[PDB]
Amino acid sequence: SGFRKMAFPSGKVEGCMVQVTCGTTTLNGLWLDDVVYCPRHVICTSEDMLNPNYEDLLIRKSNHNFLVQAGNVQLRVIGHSMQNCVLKLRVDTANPKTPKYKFVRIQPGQTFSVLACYNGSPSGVYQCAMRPNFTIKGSFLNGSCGSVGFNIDYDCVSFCYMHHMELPTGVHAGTDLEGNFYGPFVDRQTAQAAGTDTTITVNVLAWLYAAVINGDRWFLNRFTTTLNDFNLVAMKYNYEPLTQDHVDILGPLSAQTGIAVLDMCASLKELLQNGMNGRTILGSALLEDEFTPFDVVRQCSGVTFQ
Amino acid sequence: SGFRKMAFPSGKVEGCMVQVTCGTTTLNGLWLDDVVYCPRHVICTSEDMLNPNYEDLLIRKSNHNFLVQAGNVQLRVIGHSMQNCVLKLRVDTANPKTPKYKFVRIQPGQTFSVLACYNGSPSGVYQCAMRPNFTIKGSFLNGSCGSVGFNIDYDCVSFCYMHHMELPTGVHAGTDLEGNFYGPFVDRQTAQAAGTDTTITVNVLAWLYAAVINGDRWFLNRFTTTLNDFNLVAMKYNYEPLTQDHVDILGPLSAQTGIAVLDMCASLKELLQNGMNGRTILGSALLEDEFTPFDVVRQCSGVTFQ
Ligand SMILES: *C(=N)[C@H](C[C@@H]1CCNC1=O)NC(=O)[C@@H]1[C@@H]2[C@H](CN1C(=O)[C@@H](NC(=O)C(F)(F)F)C(C)(C)C)C2(C)C
Ligand SMILES: *C(=N)[C@H](C[C@@H]1CCNC1=O)NC(=O)[C@@H]1[C@@H]2[C@H](CN1C(=O)[C@@H](NC(=O)C(F)(F)F)C(C)(C)C)C2(C)C
Repeated sequence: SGFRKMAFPSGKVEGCMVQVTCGTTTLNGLWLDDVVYCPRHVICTSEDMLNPNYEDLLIRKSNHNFLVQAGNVQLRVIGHSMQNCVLKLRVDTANPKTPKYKFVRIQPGQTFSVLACYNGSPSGVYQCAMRPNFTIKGSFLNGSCGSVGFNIDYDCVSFCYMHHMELPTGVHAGTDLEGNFYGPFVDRQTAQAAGTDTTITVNVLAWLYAAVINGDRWFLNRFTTTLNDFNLVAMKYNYEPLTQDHVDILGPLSAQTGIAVLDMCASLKELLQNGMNGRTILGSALLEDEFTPFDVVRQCSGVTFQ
Repeated sequence: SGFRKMAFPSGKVEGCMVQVTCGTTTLNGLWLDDVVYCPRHVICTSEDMLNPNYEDLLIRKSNHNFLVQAGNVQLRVIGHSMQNCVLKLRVDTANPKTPKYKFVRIQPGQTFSVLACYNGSPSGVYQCAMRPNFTIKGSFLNGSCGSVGFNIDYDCVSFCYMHHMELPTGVHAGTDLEGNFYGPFVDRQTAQAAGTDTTITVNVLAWLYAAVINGDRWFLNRFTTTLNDFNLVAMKYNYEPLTQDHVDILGPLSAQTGIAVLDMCASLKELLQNGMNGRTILGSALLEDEFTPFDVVRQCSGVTFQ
């Protein structure tokens, strides 16, 4: 029993982290096969960040201007190209620790593990969720760019995030591994702010199922509700609408615990209207929305990875 | 910026996890050099758990009765011995991925990362703390025994925990890597319950410093207090006494933020007496006590590991 914010094992991703240095700027890079992926603002000075012309700055750079270090070994760069907001540095050595991997673009509300790195070395791992406003609540400092977010399916590492910058209130924004930003953000040091965030409703319900699986059941009421009636209440308290797709994904947890999704919705409706009255669910005094239905099943049934 | 429950990178520990099978019981084992460490109740049937005579059960077993699998490769066992509540299985092959490591016994209040494993394969990683009642609030299922807790100092992995069993209310107990249980618990399926837990005061103060570093400063009051006056208030609300040693460890965070430890104690005294009045600190509606002063410095300054 027990329920904790569990991150994926980071070993496969650790064997891919390298250090990329251009001029005096240093950040992290991802070494898969014979290509290194890193944020494109490695070619920027501190003054270049206010208004960078990345196409102009990359012109003036050659292969030998990129210092790539994998541990105590320098990787010779033999080619470079820019795909949206990431650089692709072709090196003469393929990474022998390259795992089976994919490049995926996740949806808002989906979770992944972040391996925070500095100078190409891992500092820690934590679980995050793509917020509906296309930010993440992470923990990044200077030089953390290049750290990646990933999911693991059996032996395959699905890379879905690369850190680029921090937004006001201490939230973070980045791109997929193709350089495309999550949200309407740009890699430029200018005034940018995230949109108003909302609560991931399908993740709250899955976290309530995890509580019932663990015997924390005080919040279960005796009622049911209609998907429409629940969504009207959810709209008031800044909760995302619960679609029929979300109901289908919650099927396994509903069948395991014997509680219909609409019955758990009626229980959530009361919590939104009355609060928790000084009680906790799974030790938390607030409703949690960074566990997907798959995170609950994977943790409560002990799914392992090759 | 940002502050999250960060776990250590698990890569070094993943290369040490093996699967140990004896009869029909299967659990996890730690493979360091040419020795496999696993909980001793692997030699137990389900009926042997109510009253096991481990010395008697191990007599009846030989080296070939232990099936050790590292991936798809079986490790030949050439010797075995029991040290308190763990088995030491000597194998004919040294683990080539053995990291620089130590066996340490941590104190209550100190933190570490747990790599939850099943059948020798990692399922996830999370950060925990040794509670003052010598339990941990983890997430373990059937077959999770053998999963280890560890700290990483540069390139050295300090193993400090091995999971053995779950206690009422869903808390967990285990041993150090020498087989010695944390707390007055025994590896027997009989009525056992943890003592009443308390809040790790030095970890709460360090987590308040992390909030001030991150700009969350509404709780800072204008007062100071004496170590004695604070400890009387802390004793009322089931908080551990703050020793002078704890004050010295909080030195770096106090010098970084310019807030004396006794001033932060006066701020904590008001929070304990008035509550938080519907406000959050670092997004949490409750005071957090599973971040050591070192976890705060390591996260807020980005300490990496080799
Ligand atoms: C990469 N190493 C850093 C990681 C940052 C540093 C502090 N916390 C993080 O996550 N990324 C940057 O420094 C990026 C980058 C220039 C500036 N930047 C920012 O994150 C800035 N934010 C913004 O400008 C805003 F608000 F628009 F998002 C900063 C003010 C330093 C937080 C470039 C090239 C955009
Ligand atoms: C190792 N694979 C399991 C992990 C357990 C299983 C459920 N959650 C966990 O952490 N360890 C055990 O099954 C141990 C073990 C026998 C029984 N046991 C227990 O954890 C039991 N707890 C107790 O008996 C109590 F309350 F005294 F701690 C159980 C009732 C199954 C939770 C042995 C040899 C002690």
